[PDB]
Amino acid sequence: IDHKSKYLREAALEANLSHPETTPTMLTCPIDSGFLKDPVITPEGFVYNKSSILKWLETKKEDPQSRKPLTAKDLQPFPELLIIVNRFVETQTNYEKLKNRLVQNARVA
Repeated sequence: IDHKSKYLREAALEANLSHPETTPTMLTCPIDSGFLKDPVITPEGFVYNKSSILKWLETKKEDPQSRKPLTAKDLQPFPELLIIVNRFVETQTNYEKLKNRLVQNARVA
């Protein structure tokens, strides 16, 4: 199963269905709830930040979500996802600037 392609198309759809201010789950880190900075993908198709999943593997050598056997070698770099992440974050910031300007202008108009 091409987990990279499946994750990309699913995360992209969720991003487009999500309001610019909303934070898409598939663009976040499962165990720390923050935006993905350096995403890696597992053979199961799960995606974490590199530093976060590695810190987890120090204590327990299993996936945090499925509790199935997992090692650092199973972690494949997923830089392509950063394209989707970066575009949403930049769009979110630009929309928050627009929204604030429109609201403020309407207060005094």
